[PDB]
Amino acid sequence: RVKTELRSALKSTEDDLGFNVQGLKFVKQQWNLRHNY
Amino acid sequence: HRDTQVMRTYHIQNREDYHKYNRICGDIRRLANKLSLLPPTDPFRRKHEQLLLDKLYAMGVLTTKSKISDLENKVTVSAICRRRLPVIMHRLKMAETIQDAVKFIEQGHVRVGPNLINDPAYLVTRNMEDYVTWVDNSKIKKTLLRYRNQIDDFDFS
Amino acid sequence: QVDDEYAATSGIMDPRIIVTTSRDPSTRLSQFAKEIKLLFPNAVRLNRGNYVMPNLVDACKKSGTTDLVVLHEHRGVPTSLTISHFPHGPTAQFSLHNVVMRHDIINAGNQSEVNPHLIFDNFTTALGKRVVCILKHLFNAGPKKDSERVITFANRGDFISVRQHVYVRTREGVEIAEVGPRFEMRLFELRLGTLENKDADVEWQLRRFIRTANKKDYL
Amino acid sequence: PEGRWIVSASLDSTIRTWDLPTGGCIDGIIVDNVATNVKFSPNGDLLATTHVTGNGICIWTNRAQFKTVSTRTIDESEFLNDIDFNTYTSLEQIDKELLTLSIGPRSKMNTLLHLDVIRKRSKPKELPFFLQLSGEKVGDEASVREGIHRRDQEAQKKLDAEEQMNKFKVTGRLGFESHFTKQLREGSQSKDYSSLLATLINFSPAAVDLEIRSLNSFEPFDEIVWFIDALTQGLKSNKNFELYETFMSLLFKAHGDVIHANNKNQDIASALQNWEDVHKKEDRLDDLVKFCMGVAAFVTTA
Amino acid sequence: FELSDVKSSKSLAEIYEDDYTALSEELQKAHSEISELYANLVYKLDVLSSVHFVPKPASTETPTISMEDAQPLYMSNASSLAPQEI
Amino acid sequence: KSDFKFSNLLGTVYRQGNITFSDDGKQLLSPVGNRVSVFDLINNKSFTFEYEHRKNIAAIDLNKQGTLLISIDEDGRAILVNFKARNVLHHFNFKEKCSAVKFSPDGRLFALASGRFLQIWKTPDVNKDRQFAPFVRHRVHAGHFQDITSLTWSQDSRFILTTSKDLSAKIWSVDSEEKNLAATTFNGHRDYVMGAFFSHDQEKIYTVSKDGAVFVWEFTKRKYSWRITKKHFFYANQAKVKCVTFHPATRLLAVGFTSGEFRLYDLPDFTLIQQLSMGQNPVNTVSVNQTGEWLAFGSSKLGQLLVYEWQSESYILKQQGHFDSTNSLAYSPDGSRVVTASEDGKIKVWDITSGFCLATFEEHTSSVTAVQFAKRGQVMFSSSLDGTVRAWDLIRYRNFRTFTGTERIQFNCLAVDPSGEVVCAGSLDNFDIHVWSVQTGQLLDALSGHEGPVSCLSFSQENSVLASASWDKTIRIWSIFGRSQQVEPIEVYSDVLALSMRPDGKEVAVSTLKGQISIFNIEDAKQVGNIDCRKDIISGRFNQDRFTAKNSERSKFFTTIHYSFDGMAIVAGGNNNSICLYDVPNEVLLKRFIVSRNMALNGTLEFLNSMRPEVRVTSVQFSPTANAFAAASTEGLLIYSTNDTILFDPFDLDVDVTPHSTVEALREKQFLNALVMAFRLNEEYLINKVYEAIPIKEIPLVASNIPAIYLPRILKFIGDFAIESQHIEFNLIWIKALLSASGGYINEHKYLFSTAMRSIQRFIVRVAKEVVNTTTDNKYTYRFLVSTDGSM
RNA sequence: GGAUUUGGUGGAUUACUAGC
Repeated sequence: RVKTELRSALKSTEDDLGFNVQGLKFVKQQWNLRHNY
Repeated sequence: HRDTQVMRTYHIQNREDYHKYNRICGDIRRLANKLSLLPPTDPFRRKHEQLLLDKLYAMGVLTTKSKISDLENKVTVSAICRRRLPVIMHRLKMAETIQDAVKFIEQGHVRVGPNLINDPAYLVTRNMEDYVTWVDNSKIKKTLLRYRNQIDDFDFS
Repeated sequence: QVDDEYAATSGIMDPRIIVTTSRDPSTRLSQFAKEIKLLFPNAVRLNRGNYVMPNLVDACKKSGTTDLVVLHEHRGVPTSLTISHFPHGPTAQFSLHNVVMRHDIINAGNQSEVNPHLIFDNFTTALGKRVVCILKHLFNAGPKKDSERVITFANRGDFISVRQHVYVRTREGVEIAEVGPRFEMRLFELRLGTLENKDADVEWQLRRFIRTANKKDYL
Repeated sequence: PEGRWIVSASLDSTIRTWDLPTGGCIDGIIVDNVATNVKFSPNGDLLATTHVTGNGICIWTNRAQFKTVSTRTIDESEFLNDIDFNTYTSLEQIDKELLTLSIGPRSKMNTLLHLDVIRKRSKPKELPFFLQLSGEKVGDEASVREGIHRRDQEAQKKLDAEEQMNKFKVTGRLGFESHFTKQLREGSQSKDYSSLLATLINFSPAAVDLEIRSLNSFEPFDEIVWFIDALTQGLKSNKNFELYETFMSLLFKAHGDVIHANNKNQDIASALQNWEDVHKKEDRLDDLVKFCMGVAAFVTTA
Repeated sequence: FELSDVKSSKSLAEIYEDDYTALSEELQKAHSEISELYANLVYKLDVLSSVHFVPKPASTETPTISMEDAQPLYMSNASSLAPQEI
Repeated sequence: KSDFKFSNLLGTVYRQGNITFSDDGKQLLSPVGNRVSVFDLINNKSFTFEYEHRKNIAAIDLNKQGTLLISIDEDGRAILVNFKARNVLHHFNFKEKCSAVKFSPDGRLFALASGRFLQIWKTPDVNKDRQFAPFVRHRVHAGHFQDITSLTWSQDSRFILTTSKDLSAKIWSVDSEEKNLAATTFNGHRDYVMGAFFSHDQEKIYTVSKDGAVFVWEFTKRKYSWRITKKHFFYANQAKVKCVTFHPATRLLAVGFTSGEFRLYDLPDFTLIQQLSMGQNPVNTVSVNQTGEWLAFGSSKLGQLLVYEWQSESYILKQQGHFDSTNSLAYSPDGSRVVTASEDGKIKVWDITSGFCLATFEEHTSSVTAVQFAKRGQVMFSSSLDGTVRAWDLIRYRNFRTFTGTERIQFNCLAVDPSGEVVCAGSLDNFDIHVWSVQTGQLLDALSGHEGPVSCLSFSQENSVLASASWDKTIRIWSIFGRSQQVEPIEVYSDVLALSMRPDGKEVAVSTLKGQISIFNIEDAKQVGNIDCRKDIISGRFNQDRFTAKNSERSKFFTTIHYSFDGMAIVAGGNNNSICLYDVPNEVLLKRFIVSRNMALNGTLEFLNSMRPEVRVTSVQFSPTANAFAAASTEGLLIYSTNDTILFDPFDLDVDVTPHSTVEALREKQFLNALVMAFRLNEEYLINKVYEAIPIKEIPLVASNIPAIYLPRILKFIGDFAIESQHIEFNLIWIKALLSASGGYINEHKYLFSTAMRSIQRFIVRVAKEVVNTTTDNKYTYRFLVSTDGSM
């Protein structure tokens, strides 16, 4: 009950990071071929 | 005959040795001159000869590093030709004369740190001037220790 | 302008000094070397016995110290004192007459030990400026503007009189009180070598036996 | 010299060659003159025998230094090629479950990864009869006070491309459809890409960036959906697990702009769900490495 | 700066062109001569000081390609900068 | 453990001679001064032949079949090595200086040009057994005003044409009957002709000259023979063609100039595709592959080899070797990363897996003396003679801080706190051990107390104690952490120039000037023992010497030492010709390695026949993987290894144990026995037979069954096998089982298992995590696309 | 019978394919 919760809690905050990493790269990249000379 | 006249006073192998220094000792002044033609408040120029006087004092061709006039006036070949190894063995009173020090270098009795040195014309840095000794177990470092009655053949001196 | 021996270090590096005692010290003066160890900062007290003056000098240039403080005594009353700057620097054999050790008085506490201000009075002579620049460099550089203990070196009547004081500043006046030793002090010879050397060049030497010996000052 | 043989000579006029692992003779030499001494070289090259008659020393050249030697007990006849030539080639793959890598160098993932950054860091670094001067530039301060080439550079930049095209005018004709797109096309029609993916292994890393960028992308999206279905059919075979995911990732740098804007198309997301239904199984090494890391850090340190 | 009495070789049209068009063009060529001479000095000076043979450091326009590439090269330039520093 | 072989030479990619691609073109071979190195572009691996070449390679010949490789030295010695065999089949001696040797397309005979004489010699069959006199010469041609500067071969062996330096060019057929077809020599060429080229059609002959003007010879009617049809001219302000390589099928011309500009032309259209300057120094030898995709240009002056592809603007491999020599060798915790210092001060990081440099560091203007790595992959500290020490990152390739002294002192050597807080350095000028903190770039303290300079400095990881090295013959062990500040001094007989710290943290290995290597304790001042190294050191007589090699005191000490990570062996190397492997308990050397056999270098020969650079090893370290120890030479960084394992090193054999018996166990299903029966032979192919055989369901049963004694040995085998093998999933279940079966035992014997832990956890970081992160990154991107709303 | 010193030649001192 200690280990499985701590895995499932950190992974739930590790999912929030990379879901925000891949999106904001995609926001940065999609501007970088729309408005880049 | 200035080149011969200082080849005798320091004992040089080839009479061309002098002008092998006097090409360097002239090349100091040619770098001194063009570094004098830069304007005085230039942080290149202020950095750059003090960068050089660090080296020409470590090698020991010039007596002080304060006077900037020495760099054209006291830089002589006879200044660079007395940081030669046999002169330094005569300065440190190792050999009796200056020809006799060439006789001991060529026979192989002198060394700098680990390795013995065999060219007579080894320039020696003022920093490296600490470390010249007689080569160990030599027949000339054995005779010195017999004079003070202080041999120790566990060293096989 | 600072002296030529002290010129390379002058403000840059802190001094580290050694207070050491003569030979088999009396227990009064072995206390009194500790007041010298406390009067300076960066001072350690190494008890001396069966050291020679070569191998205590030569094992100190090696380890690297600025200078050396050695004391002497008569029957518990300390009499003499030398400061000798190590990298072939000068030495100054001082005679010190009126001493009051700190351990005599009361258990009032313990000293401040913080960096002191100094007070040099009545040094006019060029030899007097030598004694300035050879005493001043025994303290760590750049004291704070509001450090609370001040060490006066006063020169009334050719006897350099040194006292240790603390001060606080009231609404009108400064009020002070005394801690630490009272000295009278008198230099009597000044070599250019260390106290090892004993044949170095004598910059100054107190001549006693001269028709005008009592007349001049700093002579 | 390596303890692998013993050569003994005896009064039966033979010279045998014993083999210490397998415990038997592998060569039997009947010499008519009996051999008194046999000595190898300390080097692995010469064998010297001395016989009973004759004066000199017979020197034998060792074929074992230039050729592998079978280890069979052939001596009884005169008088598992894994084991016989004592070398073992590895399996390509143990079982259908096990993930593998590609055969060959381990740099093929790394070079195929950052292919755009490396090329940007590999390249080298590098009037008019009537002069035109502004009023401020000349001695007209009063005119400047009341005063109120990028396009030319861009036009000049078009000229270099035009010049290179003019420079090369080869009349040689090269097939309209490249071998890749043709092998993609037969792969899709066949519905089996097993022959397609055998080509994608043997491309150079220089070819692969030129290839996956060269994918016909349009409203219908036929080539992209054909290519994803190659990679999903790759990971079902579990071979070359390193490379096929890098072929996957190289899409998203080259066409990740495209498949994002055409997300939730039912044709692309049919492939991508078929990707994710396959790609979920290969988390089982990411759950395997962390146990392999965190124990081995705990064991050696603590 | 000291004005030079000697007649300027450059004409009025020429001086304006220079204004119309490193630290200084003359001073850099002084710096470039004087470092080529110093590396010649270190070689000969270095050979006498050194107890082992030393090769000459140097032997003294189109695209230039660096023989050795500094840093990772494959890694992006942006990665080297720290997040805190942007 | 004992038998090492020369596995690899690292650094110095190109020294001198022709660079020729293989017929397949998969592997490119570059010739070093005394050896030939083969580079495989596809596998990114560098292989060097174990054979010495007695002087520097001047020419390289590769057979079209690839069975025979011939290298010609300046003396004219001929060495033939089969690429597959990697052994010298024959060593015939030529008697003059050789310029280039090219095998014929048929390969029946190889054309060789020496001076002004052209020779064709029948090539001995590789399959045929070795003979006393294999070399035979088919013919000799002496009709040249001057020796030919280049040799070119047609597809047929009938015509061989060599371009003379006089100006004239001659054509020679192979068979005597085809002499009447072509015997004419071209004339009127200006300057000198660098090379002569033949197109697929034999009607057109292409020639090049030193001036840079190119003339094409076309046969036509004025009964009519060999006019100049058209001239082609290359314009260079000061550049002159030095070496020219032409490929007939692709019609591509490679031109080498004194300036170093690289240009490409097509013979049919005479159009310049690209002009690039590889370096300021001129290209010496340029070669082209059959495909022509890869072109290799090497400059001898800069000693750098560069390969470029004409079709796509990407370089397969571009690198430059150290200009002089590598002063220090640094080994990272990961086996693959290697750091080498240089006299120039440029720092280049080599790779253990493939002999290429990932990056260079030009931060140090002065030469770098010592390069060391702290116990992390985060940074490496480099010591230089400039008087400043700069830390470097390997994630970002940048200085953190450049640590400097007070009064600007040179720094020889260096020591880094394993917990990377403190960097210590030592001089020749000052003899004070400066101590920097890693965070604050101030120097914390100037640890002093030596007479004479500090040679080396090292920190034992277990006790975090730094031991100084002095020329005063006294070894002083410092203790610098935590309110102690106590230094313990141990007297030594002669100047100690070598200091080695054992992994244990309890012993210190020294290399004094009397030759002798002593091994001290630390917690006590006494010594365990000393081992005597003055006799088993080979010393060279230099050319300018006046003493015998027996009684010179140049090289009989050791200027480096490094303990193995087992703590049982020392590898030492100095300014001598030899490297050693002393055993530490038994106190006897194991095997002595001669670094090089070159007359070109000075310190090689004990006896000359009846200044030049000295040959000496500078710094030696044993790798964590521990297969081989790299010694940094004059010729370049050597790597010795045991990755062959062609050696029968059995352990506990019974009469019952044969290779066949282990195979029988698999049929019997006794996995526990057939693994132990295969560990008794200690042969890798029986182990791979039984390691790959047994299934997943009895891996942990086998792991529990495996004895404690074989645990260190089995872990080492997994570490070397799993790096280049395709099985990630099967290998990791073993390392789960070995760790799972005895987690406490491995942890308890931390000292016992060091190489096994490092080797296993290079496999996990380098190849296993990157497969994970690509699996991880790909999964997140798919999640982002489905979760995100559709565009427009 | 024994010991010391020395003149001269030959063979080696890199790995053996014939002279013009």
